[PDB]
Amino acid sequence: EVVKLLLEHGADVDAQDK
Amino acid sequence: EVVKLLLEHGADVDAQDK
Amino acid sequence: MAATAAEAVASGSGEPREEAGALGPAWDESQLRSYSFPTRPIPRLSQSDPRAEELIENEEPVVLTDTNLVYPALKWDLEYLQENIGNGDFSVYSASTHKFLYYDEKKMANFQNFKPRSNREEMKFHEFVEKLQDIQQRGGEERLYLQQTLNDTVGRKIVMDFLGFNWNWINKQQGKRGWGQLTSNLLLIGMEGNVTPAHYDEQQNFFAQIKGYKRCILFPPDQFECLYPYPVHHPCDRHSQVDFDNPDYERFPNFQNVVGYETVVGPGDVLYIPMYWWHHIESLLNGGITITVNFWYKGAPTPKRIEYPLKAHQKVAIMRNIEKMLGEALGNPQEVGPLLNTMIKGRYN
Amino acid sequence: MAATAAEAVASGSGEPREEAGALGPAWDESQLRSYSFPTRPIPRLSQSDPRAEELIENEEPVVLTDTNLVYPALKWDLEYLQENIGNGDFSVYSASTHKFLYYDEKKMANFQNFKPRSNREEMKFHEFVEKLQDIQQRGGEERLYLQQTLNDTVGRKIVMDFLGFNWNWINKQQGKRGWGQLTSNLLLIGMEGNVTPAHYDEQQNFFAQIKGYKRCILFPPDQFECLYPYPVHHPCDRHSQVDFDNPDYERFPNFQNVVGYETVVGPGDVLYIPMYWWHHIESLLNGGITITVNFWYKGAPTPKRIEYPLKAHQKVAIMRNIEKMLGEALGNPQEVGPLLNTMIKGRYN
Ligand SMILES: O=C(O)CNC(=O)C(=O)O
Ligand SMILES: O=C(O)CNC(=O)C(=O)O
Ligand SMILES: [Zn+2]
Ligand SMILES: [Zn+2]
Repeated sequence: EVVKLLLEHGADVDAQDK
Repeated sequence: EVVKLLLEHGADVDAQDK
Repeated sequence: MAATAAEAVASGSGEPREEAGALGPAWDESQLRSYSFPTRPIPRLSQSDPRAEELIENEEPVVLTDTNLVYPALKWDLEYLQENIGNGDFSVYSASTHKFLYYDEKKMANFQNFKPRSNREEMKFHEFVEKLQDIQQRGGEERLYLQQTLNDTVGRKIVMDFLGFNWNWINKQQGKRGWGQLTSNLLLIGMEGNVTPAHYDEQQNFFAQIKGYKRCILFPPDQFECLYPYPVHHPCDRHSQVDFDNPDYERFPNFQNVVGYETVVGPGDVLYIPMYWWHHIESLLNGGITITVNFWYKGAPTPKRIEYPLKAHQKVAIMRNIEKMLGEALGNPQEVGPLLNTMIKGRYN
Repeated sequence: MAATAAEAVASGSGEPREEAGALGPAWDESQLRSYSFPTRPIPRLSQSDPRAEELIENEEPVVLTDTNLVYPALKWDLEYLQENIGNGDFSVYSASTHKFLYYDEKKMANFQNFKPRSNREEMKFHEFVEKLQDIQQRGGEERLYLQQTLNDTVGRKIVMDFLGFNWNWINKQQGKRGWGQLTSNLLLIGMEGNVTPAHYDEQQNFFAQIKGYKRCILFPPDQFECLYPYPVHHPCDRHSQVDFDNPDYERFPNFQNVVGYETVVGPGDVLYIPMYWWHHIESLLNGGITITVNFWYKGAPTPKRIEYPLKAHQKVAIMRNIEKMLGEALGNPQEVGPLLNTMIKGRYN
């Protein structure tokens, strides 16, 4: 599951300490 | 344990199908 | 000629729309900033148009003209909002330049030589309007951009307006596309000429225009190579390093190959900005103040079975993760670059 | 001058040793190939010398002169081995050049444009000696290098010799250093002039010289930058791309900064080749045939708590893993390079 580990994403957007 | 995953090593040497 | 046909398709946001009741051209070409790259129109469609559904499904930008998404918010101006938006704090960015480059304040510890070109000040809404009125009559050069997630503290009338949003339509979009939760609604109130430089977000976005006009220039995830984002550990993570006003072709050679998709959104328009799509957003020159509310949704989860070849956005996800893992494993984000270089030089390049 | 003092310390394998009973110089300078880089002597020590213990502990090369490791094997020659080594198959490499570059046959599927400069043929030991005798009197140019893991099929006298090895000393080294199991003993029988080009192995090695003389040129793990190994998915993974006889400074600029540690080992010498250390091994010109038996041990496990800053070999481990993970995630090893380049260009370089 290295492939799955590399494909995972965050939820980062342009909004401070969110 | 991503650090540990990246630091792990194989046992590859110059010997065919070993 | 394919070259002449190419220059025909590179028509930008195209012929400016006519407002109802013969109220003249909505905007004109002289209000648009000039850039070095060609652009193609983003489709401007009815929500009931099957093509629009197809574009959202395929994660391609589309402007929907008749969603009624923020219909009750179309009456919003500075006076109405100051009266109703509450006594909460609002993040107001201030800059001397027209460009408002976002910076992660949590990442500034890794990069001490980084000096922000804009400042964040927390203030009340009447203070923002006062500071706005102050600059306007003084003839100042200072620019402001209010950027605040809408929260608990909004008054009863804003809550009522919020309830009147088209939740039916958007809940169905969220449902059909398999997206996660709505994470926030960002209120954006900018001055004429304000620019948000090219960047991508890691969430799906329905970008609902309320007041004034914004020119939105988008680039597909496969143009990562042309856009040169900052290192992941940099405060400007996800933003292009290229200065669009003066592009450094020596440092950024493939910016010469960049091709955008553009549109101008006005009141009532909704632009779907797909997750991982680069977007450059500018409030038209001499167009007055602009108001936008976005709807940010977490993307659909990683599919059970992986298909090959990989999509552009998956390779972006991958590169981001490699940068993060290296930062953690090396114990120092500054070491990521030297290791990456050592890895490729005379080996992969 | 530090420059003059530097040229003094760059003394290579140094003054050639005198063999007992005034039997003349063991070897001379004209038997050594000429290269473009400076070298420092590897310490040549008694096994009971505390410095030697300190060097092995710190994973630095040392030549031990009196281990008696393969004492019973010192009587080995072609005749004795042909008589006693059994009816098993032996891997014999054949080349037209002096360089015997190892290639992983399992990885050749990824790299179809790769054509090996040497060939592996499985034969009996008497066939190797016959093929060796054949070339010698015919005045041929063909070179052979027998390279075979010693197995079950060896005869009773080789087994008896094996039992007489200094297992006490080496078992204690294995124990003290926290290494894993002995994985193999590689028998190496080469012709005069044969060269094994620079590479590193992922195991600890006690390199026991039996017949003839080998010049061993070693480079520390922190010289990865100067040595440019093939991509991990290449058949020549772990080997330097630099041709030591004609170095391409355009492609490999930091090879101009490379500094080796060298020694000449003869019968009875044991060279500790630490895991991840680059080594270039050459059988001296006009020195006759050479015989070596190595002892390959799996390295000690990753420590419970990680210490910073990282050691050079840990960063090598890391880079290898990044290359492997990318190969797997992209579903295609050929895609690793393009992704890595995209990741650094105008971002980290
Ligand atoms: O509207 C702007 O100036 C910037 N907005 C965004 O980047 C967004 O909604 O994702
Ligand atoms: O002796 C040689 O020619 C090559 N030997 C090795 O690379 C080794 O023992 O690790
Ligand atoms: Zn955005
Ligand atoms: Zn080796």
